[PDB]
Amino acid sequence: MLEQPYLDLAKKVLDEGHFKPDITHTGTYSIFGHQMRFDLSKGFPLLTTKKVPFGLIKSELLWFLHGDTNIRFLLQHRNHIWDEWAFEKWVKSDEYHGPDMTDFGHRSQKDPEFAAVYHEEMAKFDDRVLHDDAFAAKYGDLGLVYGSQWRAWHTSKGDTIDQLGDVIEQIKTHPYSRRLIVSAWNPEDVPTMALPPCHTLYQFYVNDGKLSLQLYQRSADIFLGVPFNIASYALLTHLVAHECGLEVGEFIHTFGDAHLYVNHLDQIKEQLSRTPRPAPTLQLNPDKHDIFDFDMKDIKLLNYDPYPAIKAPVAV
Amino acid sequence: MLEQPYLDLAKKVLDEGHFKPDITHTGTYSIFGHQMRFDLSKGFPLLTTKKVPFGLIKSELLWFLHGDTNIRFLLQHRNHIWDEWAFEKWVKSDEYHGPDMTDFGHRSQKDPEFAAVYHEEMAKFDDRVLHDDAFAAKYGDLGLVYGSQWRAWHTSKGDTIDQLGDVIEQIKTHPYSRRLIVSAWNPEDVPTMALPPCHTLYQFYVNDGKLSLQLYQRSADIFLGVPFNIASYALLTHLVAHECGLEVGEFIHTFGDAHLYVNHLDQIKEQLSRTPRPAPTLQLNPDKHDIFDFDMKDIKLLNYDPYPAIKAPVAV
Ligand SMILES: O=c1ccn([C@H]2C[C@H](O)[C@@H](COP(=O)(O)O)O2)c(=O)[nH]1
Ligand SMILES: O=c1ccn([C@H]2C[C@H](O)[C@@H](COP(=O)(O)O)O2)c(=O)[nH]1
Ligand SMILES: [K+]
Repeated sequence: MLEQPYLDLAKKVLDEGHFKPDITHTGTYSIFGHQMRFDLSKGFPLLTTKKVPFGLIKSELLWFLHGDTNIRFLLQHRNHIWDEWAFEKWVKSDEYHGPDMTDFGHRSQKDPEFAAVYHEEMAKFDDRVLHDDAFAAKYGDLGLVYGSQWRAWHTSKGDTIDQLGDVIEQIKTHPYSRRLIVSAWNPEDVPTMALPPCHTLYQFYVNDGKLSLQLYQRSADIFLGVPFNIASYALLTHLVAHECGLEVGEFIHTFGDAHLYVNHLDQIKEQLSRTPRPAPTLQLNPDKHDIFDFDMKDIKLLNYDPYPAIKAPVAV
Repeated sequence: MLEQPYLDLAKKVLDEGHFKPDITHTGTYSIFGHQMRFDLSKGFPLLTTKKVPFGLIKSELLWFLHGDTNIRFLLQHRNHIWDEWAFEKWVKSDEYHGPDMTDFGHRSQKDPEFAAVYHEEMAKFDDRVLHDDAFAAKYGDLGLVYGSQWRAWHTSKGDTIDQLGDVIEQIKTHPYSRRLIVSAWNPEDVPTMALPPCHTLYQFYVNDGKLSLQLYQRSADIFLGVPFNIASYALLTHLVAHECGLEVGEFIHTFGDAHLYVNHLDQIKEQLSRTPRPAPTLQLNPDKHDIFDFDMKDIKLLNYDPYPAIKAPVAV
């Protein structure tokens, strides 16, 4: 089946993944160097052995394509994947004058009392960003995240470079280029960042009128992250191919350090006992071609019939 | 055998490599996305089915580690791998007042007369760089090449960053880091470069006291380039592991666009009929540990018994 490479990766990590401790104090089982490809003409690689929220994937990817770096857009689409990173800024800023939120991550996980007060200052924060423009501009802006790295790379001369927009033109005028690359890794910023980009760099390739894309992911969470990671890039490949009038090819996903956090074992095993169902189909808007102007309704998934969602804890 | 992954790659390109035209007007057979690993505790992956000049590999790698960007160092070790790039600068500069060298590449290949006058201005040039300091500093300095990207990345604040030196310290103080990355790809420079780095980015990884390294190569010449490419990185892995007092693990080589130029077919087939011999052994200087101060005699290859060298044309 289409998603088999994912299940195979999981099994492999359980079979030969050596224990490797990580900063979160949790502990993982990892491997270094792995590659899996997906033939996109066979369907969309959105996992059927577990329910994955495509809406969250669409809204975040579009957020990226717009070159946006402000959470507000996401909150407007009920997407809370990036909230924590912004909330941190708020909590640490001197303008914050409320309950102490020191390491609200594991604390809210190990404390029932805190896991409500924390969930209050957060909802409070999300309200200010959505309504208070001055607040949104100050605390709702992440700064260095995919949207600005892809479309607004800052140069030494003080300008900005639209990597993605440029690369798309190169594909149109020089499809056989072996330099169709986009990097999110900047040696200058990396040491001062809280989370240096996981999806380090990707390359496009064209042959026989078909667009393929390879992604180099330096670190990956087999259970929680990868299911999303695959759909984001399999989707970007379609969008870029839509814009360039090409056919879709393969999505090659390359891993540096792929891992399973020890607290997800039973969950991954449970999923592995499920039998993949036929994959869904993607449907992009034919009358609209500028993918940078795309919006939710311009992308639709058909025939996604997944197994029930599987719950698992986070790693902290 | 140790080098089998290389032979397997070659066969695969001959079997399923679709024709894909390239800028050099030559024409290639390519594939997108491939990965091969080499267990470095089994020997040094220097091809035995064809003679490869290790000396050229040592001298170029050391040139890189020193953060050097001037050809002089190479010429002093009889290494002419980078000459053309510098020679171009000379020929195009107004200070050049001699025979016309327009596209001296294919011209020297399609003309017997020219393939001597060109080989004269070149030897002349190599003499000036080696003896004329002012000339060396002006024309012998490549500027943006691996040595400066690895150890002197220019920031917007006008400073310089030693990526490699920093990463080596991170390994020593945080071996389990999933951020042990070095990038040679800078979105600001790429569009103005004659040859954007082929070896785009690499990552280190540690487990059980063993250092592994994965390389992402965006473009590769299966016949002429890869045999070198493999030894350079299998060697850097040893040097970095020497410096950090770790054991050696695997060298994972990841390809974006791997290709065979149509004029190397008979040569690759011929090599494929040869049977790999036992791989050589590397030997680094035990009393010397600062790899940045390493020199030729500090690295030695033992038991390399290759088949005769195979001749093939260049692509232009
Ligand atoms: O899109 C994402 C974002 C994060 N992670 C995971 C990778 C690691 O589990 C953790 C980041 O830890 P570091 O690799 O930065 O050290 O988050 C993913 O798999 N995919
Ligand atoms: O170390 C190197 C340097 C160059 N090449 C090859 C790759 C391509 O054949 C050509 C560069 O063409 P572009 O990919 O830049 O377009 O040189 C290698 O394989 N290895
Ligand atoms: K980069």
